Amino acid sequence: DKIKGMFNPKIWDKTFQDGLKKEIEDSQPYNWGTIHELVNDDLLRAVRKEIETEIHFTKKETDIYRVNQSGDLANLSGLDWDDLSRLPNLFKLRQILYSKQYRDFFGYVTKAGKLSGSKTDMSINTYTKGCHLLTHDDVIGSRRISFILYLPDPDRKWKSHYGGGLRLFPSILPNVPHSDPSAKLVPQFNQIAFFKVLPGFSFHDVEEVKVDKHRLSIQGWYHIPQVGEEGYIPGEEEAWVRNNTNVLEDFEFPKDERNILSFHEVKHFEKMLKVKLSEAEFTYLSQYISPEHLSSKGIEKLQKQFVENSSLQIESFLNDDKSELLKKVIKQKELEQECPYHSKDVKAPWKTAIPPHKARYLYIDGKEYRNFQTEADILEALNNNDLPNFQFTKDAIKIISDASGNSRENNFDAELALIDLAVFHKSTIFKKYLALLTSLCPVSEQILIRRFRPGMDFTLATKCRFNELLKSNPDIIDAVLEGTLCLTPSAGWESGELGGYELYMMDDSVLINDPPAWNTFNLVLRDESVLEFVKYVSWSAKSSRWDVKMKWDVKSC
Amino acid sequence: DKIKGMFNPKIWDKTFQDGLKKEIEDSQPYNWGTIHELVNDDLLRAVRKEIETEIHFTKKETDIYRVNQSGDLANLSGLDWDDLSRLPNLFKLRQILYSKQYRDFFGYVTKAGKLSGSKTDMSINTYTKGCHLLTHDDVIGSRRISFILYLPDPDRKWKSHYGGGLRLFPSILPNVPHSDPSAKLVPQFNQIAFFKVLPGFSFHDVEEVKVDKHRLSIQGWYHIPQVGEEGYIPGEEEAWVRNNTNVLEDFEFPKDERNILSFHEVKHFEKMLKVKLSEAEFTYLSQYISPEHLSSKGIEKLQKQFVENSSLQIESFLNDDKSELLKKVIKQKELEQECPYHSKDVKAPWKTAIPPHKARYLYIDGKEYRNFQTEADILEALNNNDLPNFQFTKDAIKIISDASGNSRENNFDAELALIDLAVFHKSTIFKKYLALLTSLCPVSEQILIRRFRPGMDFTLATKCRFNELLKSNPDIIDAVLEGTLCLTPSAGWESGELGGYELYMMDDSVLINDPPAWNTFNLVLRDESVLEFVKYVSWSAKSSRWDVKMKWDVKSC
Ligand SMILES: [Fe+3]
Ligand SMILES: [Fe+3]
Repeated sequence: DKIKGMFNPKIWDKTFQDGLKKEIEDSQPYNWGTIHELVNDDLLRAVRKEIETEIHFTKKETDIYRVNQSGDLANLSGLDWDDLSRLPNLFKLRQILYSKQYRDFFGYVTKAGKLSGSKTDMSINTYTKGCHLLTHDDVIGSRRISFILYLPDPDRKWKSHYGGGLRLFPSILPNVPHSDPSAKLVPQFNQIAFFKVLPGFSFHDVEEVKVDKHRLSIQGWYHIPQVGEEGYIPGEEEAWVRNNTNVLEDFEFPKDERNILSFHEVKHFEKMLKVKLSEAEFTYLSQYISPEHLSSKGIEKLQKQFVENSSLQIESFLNDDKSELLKKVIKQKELEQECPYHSKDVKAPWKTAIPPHKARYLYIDGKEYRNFQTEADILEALNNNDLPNFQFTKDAIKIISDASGNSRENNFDAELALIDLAVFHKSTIFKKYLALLTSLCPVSEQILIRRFRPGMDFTLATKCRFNELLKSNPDIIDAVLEGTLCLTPSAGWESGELGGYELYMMDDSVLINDPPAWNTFNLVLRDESVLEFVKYVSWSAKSSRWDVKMKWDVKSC
Repeated sequence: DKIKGMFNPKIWDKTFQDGLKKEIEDSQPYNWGTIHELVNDDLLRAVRKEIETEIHFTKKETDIYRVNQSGDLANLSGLDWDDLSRLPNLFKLRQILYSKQYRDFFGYVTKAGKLSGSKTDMSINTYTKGCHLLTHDDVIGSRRISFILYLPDPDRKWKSHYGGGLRLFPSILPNVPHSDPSAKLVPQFNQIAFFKVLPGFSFHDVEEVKVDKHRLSIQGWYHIPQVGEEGYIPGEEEAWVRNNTNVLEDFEFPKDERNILSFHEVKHFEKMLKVKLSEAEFTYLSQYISPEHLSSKGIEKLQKQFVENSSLQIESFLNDDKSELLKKVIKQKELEQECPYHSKDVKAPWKTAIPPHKARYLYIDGKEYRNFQTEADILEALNNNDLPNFQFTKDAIKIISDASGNSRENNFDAELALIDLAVFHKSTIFKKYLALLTSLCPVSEQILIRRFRPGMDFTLATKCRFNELLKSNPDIIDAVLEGTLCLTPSAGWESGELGGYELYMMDDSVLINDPPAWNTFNLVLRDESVLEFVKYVSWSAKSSRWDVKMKWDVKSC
């Protein structure tokens, strides 16, 4: 048998098979399996040599991943699944993996039933330093089993600290994964990991490769049987596909929600734009803002940049005094304090953005403390909505910090200064200044303080959300005005490609691509078709990306 | 001289006159004066006898006052200023007070200039137990000097504890009086008090008569000179009147402002009314509400009462458990704790409603602590608007109460239980129940806890305020839905006429007239033309009026 002999003889053993089936039944957080030394060692070694010689990999980055890919449409990589002339051992490998013998074994052990022999579906990738793939579930088309076979250097151990682990996520409830994974596989040469695609449950990611090493892998799927094949059921594939395509936005936090401003605030903006800030007001603004941006010609420049670009990208936004305070407290927190790296360890005043197939980061919203570990925790928040109060948040912090005891390890100097900044941007006078720059009258606000931790945190490309309560107001612009004050004290972002960049783009469609920097302020007027995200922050980053995020509904006045 | 001899000879003395003028210059909070034993003692005694015999007084109550009046249009009281046939001594009194001799003296001493001799303007009133007149400034028409001459029993001293004192208010800024008066006059027989009418400043009230005594007084005004009189200037009166008829609503607190609800909340209301509450939801509601109002026929009755009356007046609203908790903590606070009786003594979590010519009461709004003693205090609040957070307010209370030390004199058991109630009414599920009862979908909320102190607190007849931000939404009803949960544990309200009643009326125009009671819930859908106030609470009340005030914008769904 020229097929069975290309695999480890153990997999053909009935006792081993039942042993594997049981392992998979008993696995967590959802059913998955692994086999060590799957394939004939010579075969896989020759496949790896073929790949190194014949295939050229191109790095590709999106919001969701960074991967060295080989699946370019025109087959410039050297990989063509219709013509493996230069890769005969790879041909052999595909053949054995989709053989009847292997499919019967694999379908039995995973309890997946029958599998297509003809619908071969494989891709070849390498992960180098900084490469990663963010949380997803693999539920696409006729995919029934997901697999990865790993081909790192066959003569060295691939270690935990190298990263690139495969990580699996428990679920708070269907289609809502918990933020933190509960299992991680560190995979060696000739190891395969796999699982039955479970819509709503099979959430996994690839942990960033943290080290200067190349990790080659062959990824693939087994599909529902096609016409003419064993186990083929007419209608099954279509039934499956449509049944895998609302209520879920309830489980997202923080909410993309703005609170309306008081009458006092709005009439101050209206009055001004029916152009003039008093000297007392400039004095209040100069507490925080750089004099460059408060001068008459400075303001005039900003105003005209906004008319032209419908955006501002301001450098050295905050004055020297406040810039120095903030840099000192943020730097001190980064270098001398420990940072929570699991959502259960996050304490007041911080919250974890959830769910992880949409985003992950730490934020201060000014709301009552919230730590979402169960459906119950979430349902409770939804029954008892509260609104931000920064001064109370500030108060609470002082209680905790003062007993405790205000040491270099546990102080809240960063948080306190950041909240004072948030308070300044919450002030009536600041919003008057905003209206001055933009000729737009703010009618609502949401202010968030954000930390994007190295090796954890990210958002994905999304649109703004309007409130349908304000949709019928004809004065209200069909746009959300969005501010980002970046306070990232570390370097190497652009050169090391460390991620953490703020990206705005149209449905070159790129409006802004800004690596994190110190004391910049971006202002973007977003219509419905503008996408924004901040790229996943690499483990190699020397600090978190810290910023203050601001969102306003506006009318023209 | 038959006029000069009807007054105390001292007033004709130059030295006395300059002495009085100086007193008035040096008085506070604005210039005012008093003269003891003004009139010939026999004259005033005979005037008082005439009044008792000839004039019949009718009690009259509005939002602003309760006074025994004699100025009925048809002159049924016996008082007719055009025919004082039966009151010749009163005729004499009016004559002397508006004589040239007296006017010259009075105009000199008050620095008011010339005064009309012919435009006599006097009214006669008695204040009995519970009578009072709330804060006002007297700036009406051609009024130049305001005066009161007091005719209590000439042979007994009128004491402080009797009440009926004349009280004068300092100003936080023009037309914004401070909540608490800074001077009080206890007036005797034949005493006159007076002041130049000062638009924006001359704020005064009449302290409630706290005792079972009758206090007769003659009130009057000196007006700008009319045609043909000394000091007459053509155009002056009209210039004055028009120049005494916006920015001021900034100095009112609390704001008539509602915050918009989250998307999660609104879609729950929409979904339900596109009729059905789950058993888990009824279980949550039964934590607080009486089972009478949660049953299917109970609900059905409420629903139909609301369709008919556009209001509900529910008795025994809260269940026995919560009713008993609340009664115990409120009663305990009333009988064993001291209550702040000046706005400077009010502590967290309480705020004082201001300004006092619009309202006075204590409230819990869930916002950061605020105590308005200066313009600065107010300006600061307006530059830094915050939103309610009840849980943080609750947290802060525990800090203060626990050190401190949780005694019978200083505990916050009332406040804590009341806030828990406020939290329940802030819950998504309660608002679902509200929508069930009303077939209206709440889109915003404001919740306040109120205490109306005996002898201090009141509101005046006002309309609801819509937000013009939501005016263009066609789904949004042109009405404010308003709830009042009354938790007043004391009796005697209706029989003692102790005020504190909730009054709703059309521009019989009376919709609701409800004396305070225990555990009632009123619901009123107010259009623009519905007026509401709660009547000033008498010193004789055995407790404050305690309630929870709720306001929602609604759409029809
Ligand atoms: Fe995957
Ligand atoms: Fe008066």
